[PDB]
Amino acid sequence: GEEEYQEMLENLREAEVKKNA
Amino acid sequence: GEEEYQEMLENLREAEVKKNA
Ligand SMILES: [Ca+2]
Ligand SMILES: [Ca+2]
Ligand SMILES: [Ca+2]
Ligand SMILES: [Ca+2]
Repeated sequence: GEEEYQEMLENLREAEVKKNA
Repeated sequence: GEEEYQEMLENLREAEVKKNA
């Protein structure tokens, strides 16, 4: 549902932070 | 690349809109 979608977005956000580090 | 990451996010968003509908 919607919170599983938000959790996916947070995993992606974390990955991007690491990419950009 | 950044914009390719944003376009991916946009596809993910369009698919969640449909699911939530
Ligand atoms: Ca949560
Ligand atoms: Ca969380
Ligand atoms: Ca986190
Ligand atoms: Ca674009």
